[PDB]
Amino acid sequence: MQFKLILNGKTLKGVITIEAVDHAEAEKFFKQYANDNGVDGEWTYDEATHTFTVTE
Ligand code: NA
Ligand SMILES: [Zn+2]
Repeated sequence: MQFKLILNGKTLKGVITIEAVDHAEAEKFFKQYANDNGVDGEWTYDEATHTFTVTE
């Protein structure tokens, strides 16, 4: 399945899309991406479009 993260950072904007075998793995990956990049924001998830957003 495809999933998307929209990053609405203070000085970094982004869109990333992944291929993930299940919903848990996509969640886990975007968790780890958050820890790895020091992302501190408010999160949403839209199941209809498989879209996470994070807004710093
Ligand atoms: Na930023
Ligand atoms: Zn789904």
